[PDB]
Amino acid sequence: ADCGLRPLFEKKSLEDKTERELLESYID
Amino acid sequence: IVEGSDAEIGMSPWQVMLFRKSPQELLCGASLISDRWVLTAAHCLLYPPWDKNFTENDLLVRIGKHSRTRYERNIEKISMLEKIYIHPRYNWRENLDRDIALMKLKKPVAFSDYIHPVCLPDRETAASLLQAGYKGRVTGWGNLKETQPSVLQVVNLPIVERPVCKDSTRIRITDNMFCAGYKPDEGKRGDACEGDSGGPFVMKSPFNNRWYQMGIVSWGEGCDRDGKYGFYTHVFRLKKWIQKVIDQF
DNA sequence: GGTTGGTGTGGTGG
Ligand SMILES: *C[C@@](*)(O)[C@H](CCCNC(N)=[NH2+])NC(=O)[C@@H]1CCCN1C(=O)[C@H](N)Cc1ccccc1
Ligand SMILES: *[C@@H]1O[C@H](CO)[C@@H](O)[C@H](O)[C@H]1NC(C)=O
Ligand SMILES: [K+]
Ligand code: NA
Repeated sequence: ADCGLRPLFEKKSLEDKTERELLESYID
Repeated sequence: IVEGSDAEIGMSPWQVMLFRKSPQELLCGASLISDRWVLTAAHCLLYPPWDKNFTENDLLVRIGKHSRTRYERNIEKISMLEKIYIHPRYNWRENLDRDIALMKLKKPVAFSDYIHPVCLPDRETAASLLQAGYKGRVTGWGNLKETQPSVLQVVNLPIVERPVCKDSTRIRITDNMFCAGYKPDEGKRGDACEGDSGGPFVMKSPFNNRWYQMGIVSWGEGCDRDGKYGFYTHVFRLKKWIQKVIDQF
């Protein structure tokens, strides 16, 4: 149901330290 | 994990540790896909060339962990296995084709800030995200170099196009595998390594903010070598088998 | 404490 959403990150509107690298690979 | 860094607390709450009962040691990674089901690499359970052949009673899974070695009291959950399910067409003789296995826990695990299932991808999500040059993320407690960490490691790596994967190895690649890693002069490095098998290769969807497990750490030749790439079991391509086992058993 | 208790150094490090 709520797979894939992390309590300490997504659920708290917080980014982990390297996830932006992932999202950049999609858009530079 | 080679050239990664220490995972943050709760960064990978679907990361599972496959732990041998006797001797007491880490065997592999694995991932939490529901409160009762854990996905791993078949080779972590069955690999006759190394005289490896584990039963449900040889193993525990350790869920919620950060430290490699220390018992994280009131944080981790240690679960016994009810049953193990290895893909019937797992090809250990040739090339580890369909390097995939499901493990059914005896009791369901309670989710927590440290324990939370990852999504499995559907056709739409796999088409969209599983593309050369997009990056995913791999996690584990495996070796830091070709031969290790005190805590769970993470590294982010780009998916590599099938031709380059195929040309980088004499092992026969199949559509149930992808490879990932930087090209030799691409500016970064990194890889999974021994001990990271069964750990998840995940990608974050920029459209619904969820993490999807696209791959399972499966195999390589050495670790972090120039011109070589990590290989991963292609979860989406084996998803029908996953669904059949979970629906039946 | 901590990513967590407590006749609290082990049970699993310090
Ligand atoms: C079981 C896993 O920990 C491990 C993951 C290694 C990942 N390596 C890199 N560089 N990302 N897998 C293995 O060790 C598998 C199991 C059997 C042998 N093996 C290998 O990766 C061999 N090095 C290569 C290989 C031999 C036979 C069939 C396929 C691959
Ligand atoms: C693995 O071990 C089981 C017993 O636990 C045995 O039935 C079988 O011979 C083994 N399988 C292989 C492929 O070696
Ligand atoms: K303590
Ligand atoms: Na490489």
